[PDB]
Amino acid sequence: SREQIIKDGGNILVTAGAGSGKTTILVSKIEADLKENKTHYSIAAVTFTNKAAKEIEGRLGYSSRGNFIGTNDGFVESEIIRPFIKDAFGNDYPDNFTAEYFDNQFASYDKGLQVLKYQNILGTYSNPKKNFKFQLALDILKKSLVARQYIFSKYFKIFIDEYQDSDKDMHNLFMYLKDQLKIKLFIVGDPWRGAEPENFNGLIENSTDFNKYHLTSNFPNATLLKEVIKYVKIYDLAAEIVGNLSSREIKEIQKIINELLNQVLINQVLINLFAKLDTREITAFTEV
Amino acid sequence: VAGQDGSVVQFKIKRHTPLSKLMKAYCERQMRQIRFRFDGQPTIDVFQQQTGGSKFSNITIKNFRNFEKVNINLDNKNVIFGMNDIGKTNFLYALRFLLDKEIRKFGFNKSDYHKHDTSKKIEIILTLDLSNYEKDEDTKKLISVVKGARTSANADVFYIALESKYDDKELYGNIILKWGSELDNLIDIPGRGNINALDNVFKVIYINPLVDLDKLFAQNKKYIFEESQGNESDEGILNNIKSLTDQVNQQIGEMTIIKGFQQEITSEYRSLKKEEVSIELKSEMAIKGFFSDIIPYIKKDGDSNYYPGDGRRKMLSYSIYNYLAKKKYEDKIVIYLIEEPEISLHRSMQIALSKQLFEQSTYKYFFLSTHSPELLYEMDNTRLIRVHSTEKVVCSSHMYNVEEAYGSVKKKLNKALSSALFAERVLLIEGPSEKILFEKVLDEVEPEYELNGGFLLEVGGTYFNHYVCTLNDLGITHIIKTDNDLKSKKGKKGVYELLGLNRCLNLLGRENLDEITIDIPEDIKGKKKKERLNERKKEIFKQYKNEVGEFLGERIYLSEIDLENDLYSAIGESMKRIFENEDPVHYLQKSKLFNMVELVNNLSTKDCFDVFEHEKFACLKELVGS
Amino acid sequence: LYALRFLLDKEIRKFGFNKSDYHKHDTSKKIEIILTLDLSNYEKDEDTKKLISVVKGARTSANADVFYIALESKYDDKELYGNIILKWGSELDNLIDIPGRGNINALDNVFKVIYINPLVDLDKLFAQNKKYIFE
Repeated sequence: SREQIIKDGGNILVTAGAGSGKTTILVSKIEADLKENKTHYSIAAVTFTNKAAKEIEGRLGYSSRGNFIGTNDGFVESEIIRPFIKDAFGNDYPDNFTAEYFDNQFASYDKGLQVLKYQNILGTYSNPKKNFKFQLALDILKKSLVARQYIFSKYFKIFIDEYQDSDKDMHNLFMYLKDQLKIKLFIVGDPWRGAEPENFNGLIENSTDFNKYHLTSNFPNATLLKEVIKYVKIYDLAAEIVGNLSSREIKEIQKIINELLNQVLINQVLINLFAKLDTREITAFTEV
Repeated sequence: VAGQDGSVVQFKIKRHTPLSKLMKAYCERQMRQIRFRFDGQPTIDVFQQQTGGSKFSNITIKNFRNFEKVNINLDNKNVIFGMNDIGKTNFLYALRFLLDKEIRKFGFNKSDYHKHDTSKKIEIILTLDLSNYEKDEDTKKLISVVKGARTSANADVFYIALESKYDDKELYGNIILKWGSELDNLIDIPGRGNINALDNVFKVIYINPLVDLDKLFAQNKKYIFEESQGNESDEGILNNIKSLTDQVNQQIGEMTIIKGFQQEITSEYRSLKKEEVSIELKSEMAIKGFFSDIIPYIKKDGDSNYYPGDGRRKMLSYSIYNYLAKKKYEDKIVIYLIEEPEISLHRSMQIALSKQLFEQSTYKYFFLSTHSPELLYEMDNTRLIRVHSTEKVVCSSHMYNVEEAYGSVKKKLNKALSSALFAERVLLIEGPSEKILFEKVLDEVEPEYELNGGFLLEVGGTYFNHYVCTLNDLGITHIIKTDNDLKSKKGKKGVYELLGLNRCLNLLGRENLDEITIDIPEDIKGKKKKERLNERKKEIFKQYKNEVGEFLGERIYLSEIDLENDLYSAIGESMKRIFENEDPVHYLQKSKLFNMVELVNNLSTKDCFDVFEHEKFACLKELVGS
Repeated sequence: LYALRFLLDKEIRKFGFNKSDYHKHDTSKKIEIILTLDLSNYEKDEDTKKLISVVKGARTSANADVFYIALESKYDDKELYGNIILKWGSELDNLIDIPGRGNINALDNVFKVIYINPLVDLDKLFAQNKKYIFE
């Protein structure tokens, strides 16, 4: 049910099924906590999909509390990386870089870190399993005292969804925000490129402090072809894509998409589209 | 160099010399944790890092109206007083311009610049302390808004600066707010439209003595009743009231005289203009609901009547402020600017307000501008800022605290000291007998000494340390007239401590002298015992003549024996004549209060001038200021 | 006339919007005041050059003819205050905030609103301008 999860204020594990209760529980719990807490503290809501971010924000509506609703990658950049990069790593490092993950991949941390200084742009990792951005954000928090002070003073609870898709690096940072920074966590995991199912499933069995709650159901790549199909019938589809997508990459993606609008040309554009980021899927695309 | 805890250290200054050696010497006597600041820029104040202290460290005002360049230390509770009324008012305005959005939005006129010289720029810098980050919730409120403007190196300090350069082309002075941990480079405070990030954290409540109560209840009644929850019973009552008010309007329309008028006035309106309208007489409250006109009523217990007493309404206006302070703003730092609360306030209510400001925790941060000593009767753990009478606007600041030793006499001590703060020269006497004599002598010699700034503060049974330290820090001249006393320790015979000498030595910072023993025969009693003690007092006074010379430099006048003996030297024949006694000094000491009054009654103008011009009573000349 | 003053006059705008300034006192609805300008006669009109110089990069070559100055305000139920945020740009869909420092913004440099009221004391009027008239 929902009543007992509202009353609890500690760390909560939500294991809703089929994705029906994800957004409904999040919005309800956020509203209850915001109205109950009269202090200066605010909440941060992080969603894998940028579309979920705006749809969540719409239901809370306008507010001057200073809450943060956005993507997981947008949270670390806006709250941790951009303001406190110079303090943690010296004034040489920049803070006007606009992260993109389709160019300038890094082999390793001891290679990704120093090249970041010169390029003035944030590059992703060639290996999905590890996320360079989040370990950099974790490194900044450990190194900068003001960054640690700001995070504790700003947020008292963090709302996270789709924790089953969370990367290992992302889980490491969120655990850091919990244990030594004493921040309440509200994660949601349904039973992303480098998704690590181990961390979420292992969290339920291992974490005794966390409270496990199950929400009733009623109360893979094909989904990334529906919106382009109806678009054929450009910013909306980017909102469905996980992460903050740079407008420079939009201009490159849009020429691929409009190329599709015979069967043969349909196949090769999906080949490079999958390369940039199924045998039955292309046949389904041919049918539609 | 002045310490944070009031400690003062003297060091030799050399020309063309770095301050690093002085900093190293001070650290060795007591480096990264401590910070050195001179006149608000990094006597030299010190910053002892993680200590229990106020968020507000100091404020610097430059080229703003009177203030050419003024640096004032601050605390959570600050009291500003002095003869310079414009200086006190402008100081409060400088705080409003920095922190109050409503005052700041108007910009700076040409008059707001010092000497109307628009070439010079206005600077108002407030320094804050963030060392107690985890202990203080208000520090977390500021840090959350500030975000990346801080630096981990300077995580303890923070600056909020206001700059303004006049635009001669536009005849306008633009206020630009900056903040940051480093004073050399401060970034602009981010903001959208009319509000900026600073307005989210700081709330300035300006309490003026002339505040309408119903006006005060008008704005806040909205919050007070929407913040609280509403159960089922309240909702039923709320709907029931709406029905009752609707019936009131319906019954009003059913009256013949009202129905007659609104029918007639409708026809009059129709004749005026052919419009299909009607006029109805309806009660304003019944249209807007009961909430529109609800107001508090003072109800005397046992009395059915409701009363809209002026003094009762004045005091209760503070109760609303107290009530709101508990729960209205839990998300921002609230600063109260209380200006002249004593205006049209009874002195008993002034003491009541004093207890609220200092004893209670309702007003965590405030700046109080006052002219009445009664508002300072309960003062404690507050910062006292005194504006000097000079037009140059000099401000002296002292952090007022009452120690645990003085806790039992705190009420009596504060009442006496509060009046002395509003004075230029304060003479510290012991009891009423000294006050009776000095008041008579000053009456015949300098009758308007109180007008010029003189004040006779009497202190008894306590060391002068508390009074002198406060008066000296505030820039008030203090004169001490005490007498050489010998006090016998309890349970020990024939041993006395130089209580009179020790008090003066303690003022100089020296340690107390050891107790001395005096051998007297058991038969020696009464007058014979007293004169033996006087002989020892005279010997001790001669022995420590070097220390007595030091006291004279510090405006400390120690009597050789006591005031009566000094008085006898000044007027011997006159005192002997009116006392009609062989030994007037012994008789005067028998009943000090009554005999001094009798002596004062029979004193002539010539005798009063003889006392005034005598060398022993040089304190009177110092108090007068000649 | 007040809607024009709120958009262009700094003195009126600095006070923000009360609850009464919203339609039907409905705080939920947001206030929008949009002024559309024409910059086609760029070389003929000197006043067009005055606006273009201040605007700088808020324009686009595709929409070099049309410009928008928008006033947007959403009431804050917590603070009981309606903040006025000015935006401008050549494209109506996306307008950037008008840059400014402190109390003044870039728009106050280009636009001057002189409000002539029916009753005005002559010497009161001459007092302000006698400074400029002779210096």
